[PDB]
Amino acid sequence: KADLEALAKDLNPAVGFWDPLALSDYSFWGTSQEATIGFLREAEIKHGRIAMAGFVGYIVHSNDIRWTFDKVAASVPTGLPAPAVWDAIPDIAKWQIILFVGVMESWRENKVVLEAEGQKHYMSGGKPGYFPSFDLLPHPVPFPLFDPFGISKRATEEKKAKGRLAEINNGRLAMIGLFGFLSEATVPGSVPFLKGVVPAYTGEVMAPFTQNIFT
Amino acid sequence: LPELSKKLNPVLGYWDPLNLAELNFWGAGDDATVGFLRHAEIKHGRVAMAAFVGYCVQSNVHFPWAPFNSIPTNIAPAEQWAQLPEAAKWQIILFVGFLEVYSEHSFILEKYGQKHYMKGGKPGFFPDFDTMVHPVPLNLWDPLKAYKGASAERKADGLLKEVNNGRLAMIGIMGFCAEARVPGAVPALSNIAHYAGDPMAPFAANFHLP
Amino acid sequence: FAKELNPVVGYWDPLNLSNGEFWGDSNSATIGFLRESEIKHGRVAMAGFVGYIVHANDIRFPWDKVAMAAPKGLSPQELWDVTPEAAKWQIILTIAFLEFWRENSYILSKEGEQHYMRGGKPGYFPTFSELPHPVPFNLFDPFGFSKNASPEKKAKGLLAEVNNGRLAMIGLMGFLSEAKVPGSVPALANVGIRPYAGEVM
Ligand code: CLA
Ligand SMILES: CCCCCC(=O)OC\C(C=C=C1C(C)(C)C[C@H](OC(C)=O)C[C@@]1(C)O)=C/C=C/C(C)=C/C=C/C=C(C)/C=C/C=C(\C)C(=O)C[C@@]12O[C@]1(C)C[C@@H](O)CC2(C)C
Ligand SMILES: CC(=O)O[C@H]1CC(C)(C)C(=C=C/C(C)=C/C=C/C(C)=C/C=C/C=C(C)/C=C/C=C(\C)C(=O)C[C@@]23O[C@]2(C)C[C@@H](O)CC3(C)C)[C@](C)(O)C1
Ligand SMILES: CC(=O)O[C@H]1CC(C)(C)C(=C=C/C(C)=C/C=C/C(C)=C/C=C/C=C(C)/C=C/C=C(\C)C(=O)C[C@@]23O[C@]2(C)C[C@@H](O)CC3(C)C)[C@](C)(O)C1
Ligand code: KC2
Ligand code: KC2
Ligand code: KC2
Ligand code: KC2
Ligand SMILES: CC1=C(C#C/C(C)=C/C=C/C(C)=C/C=C/C=C(C)/C=C/C=C(C)/C=C/[C@@]23O[C@]2(C)C[C@@H](O)CC3(C)C)C(C)(C)C[C@H](O)C1
Repeated sequence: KADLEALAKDLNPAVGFWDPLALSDYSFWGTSQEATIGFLREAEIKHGRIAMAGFVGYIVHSNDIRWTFDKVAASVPTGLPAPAVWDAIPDIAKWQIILFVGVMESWRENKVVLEAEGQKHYMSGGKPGYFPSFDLLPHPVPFPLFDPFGISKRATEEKKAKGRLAEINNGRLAMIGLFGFLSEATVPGSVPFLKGVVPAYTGEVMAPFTQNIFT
Repeated sequence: LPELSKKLNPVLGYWDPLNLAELNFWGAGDDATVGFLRHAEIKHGRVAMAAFVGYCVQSNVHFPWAPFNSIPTNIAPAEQWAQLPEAAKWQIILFVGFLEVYSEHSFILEKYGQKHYMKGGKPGFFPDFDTMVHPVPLNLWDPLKAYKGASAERKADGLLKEVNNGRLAMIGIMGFCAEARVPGAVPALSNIAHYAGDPMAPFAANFHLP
Repeated sequence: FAKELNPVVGYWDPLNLSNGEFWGDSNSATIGFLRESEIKHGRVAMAGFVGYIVHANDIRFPWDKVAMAAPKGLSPQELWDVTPEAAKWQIILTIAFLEFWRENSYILSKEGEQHYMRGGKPGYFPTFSELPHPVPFNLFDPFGFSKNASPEKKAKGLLAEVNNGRLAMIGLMGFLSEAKVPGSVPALANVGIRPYAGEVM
């Protein structure tokens, strides 16, 4: 699996496998090397997906774009580019969002639902970022997360591989862009391009909830 | 040290007024007496050569960062140590304190084939650093991995030149440090520094020993 | 090698940089690195001298000149110091990308070789046929004029480039010094430092 990291040539030629901080071996929790790089791949893909979604949400929140009949539209209509309208949300709704993400990841990473689909854990010889379907405890639950309408039910393996490479690349670039936005919001630093005038969230971006919850 | 000081200097060479080469030094031996003295020969040289070159940069310019900056420059740098905060003085000594503790570890020294200096090892040999609990990019001696490809003739010439430039700089900095307080000590300089506080007292400006 | 160039002046290295081991490497790649550094310095100095000659007189581009013709026209350097931070930042980023493309040994191996640890003829900007862009033309000879040429003419041009690069390095250094201290020529304006300045710190 160490030589399976030759896919970085397909991600980008010229700059091939580039690991200065050589995390390629660096045994995590005493596990094997292939498990360590599987964790690295899954963490990279998850960070890229969340960064892309956060980028789009940043643009949305900066340009307002509220729901029509939502009664949680009591947040201020001006609003910081993003972190204040997250902060203006009541704490129970942030907790419900966080618990939703945790439930969905615990669903993604259960080995019962993974092996029933036919594909193992991402550190046990599985594709990182798979997210199996719903064989849930009694719950029909239409629409899984991935392609719920079925936009890619039929697809060649070359198209899927190219989409995976594009996903990783766009995820990296969206990590860079989203933290450029958050940097220009707090102690600007991205004076090149100025990012397009984002006010300034004086507070901490890493400070969820209005209350400290003593943790 | 052996009689190979003729290579370091003819005419003189193993001058040795105070004999010091057989005083048995904690009952360790005669070879261990030689090994301790040769290390303290060049460890004092390495500090003094860096401090005298260190002097000639401090008195003119300061690093523009923040904490050890904006204090006056037209004063004695021995006084500029006293203007440092207490946390800076502790961290400077303890950082050297790691380097002293790390370099004396005989199990680290036997990784590269050497031994502790007065058990038979080379007097001055800092370890190549690659055994720490967590890795670092840059080690201490030859950080860029530059001049370790030189032959033993350049190492032997350099080791003797390190000693001879060492002895010259230990006179250089201490005679200079004797000019700051008790003025007029060196009639060659006699146009620098002030302040009568003890340079051999790092925490005199902060607290008192009793 | 022996660097024919000026036949009366053979070698000339007080600093014995030629028989060196820069960053703990071999002598051949050291000579290659010095040759690449002097050629790049010559090229940059020639371009800077022409830019200073064109910016001493008000010869700004009359295409649109929304910000180019804005201020007035001052200290050749100040011209740079008056221009907004985005402009100089994009210029610096483009130069960084161009030199990153120059050193990329995959594209270089598709075209030539790198300056150190290879043959690598000193100064060779590769083509633009590998990045995802059908760019109109490459950096070296965009409008095709030297597509077919003699190798002897290329060697003579390389020697002329090195010699004129040294000459314009002296010329640009003299102009920059006379901007702050008049050495031997009249017709300077003022001193406008050297770094970016104007913002940040
Ligand atoms: C991934 C990061 C992220 C985070 C933390 C938030 C957080 C928040 N969003 Mg938000 N949003 C995001 C991404 C994100 N958004 C993206 C990518 C979009 C574009 C589709 C939006 C569009 C959006 C709107 C239109 C509104 C919010 C609102 C809010 C706030 C109230 C919670 C809510 O109702 O969310 C609802 C948000 C979602 C359900 C989107 C998340 C689902 C995924 C990540 C993206 C959509 C997938 C797919 C295209 C679904 C089709 C559309 C579907 C939403 C109907 C809260 C601060 C509301 C607000 O400002 O209240 C003050 C509000 O009116 N968001
Ligand atoms: C839009 C871009 C269009 C580009 C068009 C173009 O192609 O560009 C032309 C080009 C490229 C080219 C080639 C061709 C020749 C054209 C054709 C060749 O083909 C062959 C030969 O086969 C190929 C090639 C690549 O070689 C290169 C251009 C180079 C250029 C423009 C070079 C200016 C130097 C200035 C100097 C040296 C002056 C310094 C200044 C000096 C020396 C001084 O001031 C002296 C000074 O004493 C003074 C006066 C006062 C004193 O007090 C002190 C000092 C010391 C300061
Ligand atoms: C000085 C300098 O450098 O510039 C400055 C200023 C500047 C330019 C502002 C900067 C910035 C910000 C940047 C560049 C931010 C970039 C953000 C970025 C790139 C955000 C990606 C989102 C991707 C998404 C949402 C993917 C959706 C994917 C979807 C909706 C899919 O379903 C994919 C799909 O495949 C499936 C799964 C199946 C296929 O059958 C069908 C398709 C293909 C549809 C910098 C670079 O930070 C710094
Ligand atoms: C080929 C290869 O391997 O690389 C080579 C080259 C290279 C890289 C440099 C190497 C290295 C390492 C280093 C860092 C070498 C640098 C060493 C360093 C920094 C050495 C300082 C000495 C300071 C002295 C002697 C001070 C004398 C001081 C004197 C004489 C005085 O002050 C006395 C005096 O004040 C009085 C008392 C009164 C005054 O009125 C008059 C004067 C001023 C006379 C290698 C690895 O070793 C070998
Ligand atoms: C909001 C988060 C998010 C974003 C922004 C995002 C963007 C992109 C982009 C554009 C940048 C591309 C081009 C792309 C491509 C593919 N995605 Mg992503 N994707 C997100 C989430 C998921 C999830 C949850 C899954 C998934 C999948 C796939 C597969 C199928 C591969 C295969 O089945 O082999 C391909 C080709 C599934 C998976 O298997 O990933 C390995 C899976 O379930 N994606 N994806
Ligand atoms: C601030 C501190 C400092 C200064 C000012 C300084 C000045 C000079 C001068 C100039 C007069 C010379 C000529 C010189 C020469 C050599 N030095 Mg110094 N040196 C300093 C520190 C160290 C340390 C920490 C080490 C070291 C070594 C060597 C070796 C042998 C390397 C080899 O044989 O592998 C040679 C030849 C290493 C060692 O001796 O190990 C065997 C080692 O670890 N040096 N050194
Ligand atoms: C091994 C390294 C070392 C050497 C070789 C060395 C040599 C000399 C010499 C010979 C030239 C003298 C004359 C001398 C004198 C004083 N030293 Mg020493 N000293 C060393 C280490 C320390 C440390 C760690 C401290 C210290 C101090 C003092 C005080 C202040 C006492 C006071 O406050 O009453 C005085 C008078 C303390 C201080 O800085 O003030 C609190 C303190 O912490 N010293 N010291
Ligand atoms: C703005 C900067 C700049 C200036 C001011 C400048 C001026 C001159 C002059 C003076 C009038 C001459 C006489 C000259 C000569 C040659 N130049 Mg230069 N040149 C600059 C930059 C580049 C770059 C980027 C490349 C390049 C090239 C060549 C080649 C082809 C050799 C070959 O076929 O190998 C020859 C003969 C290519 C190269 O190979 O460099 C050696 C190439 O990529 N040049 N060049
Ligand atoms: C900033 C700015 C401008 C600009 C610019 C630019 C591009 C400026 C570029 C300047 C540039 C590129 C300057 C070269 C330096 C390299 C040097 C000096 C190397 C010398 C090397 C020397 C002197 C070595 C000499 C030796 O003699 C020694 C030591 C011993 C001898 O035996 C051997 C030799 C001969 C080797 C404008 C255009 C002016 C205005 C604009 O608006 C803003």
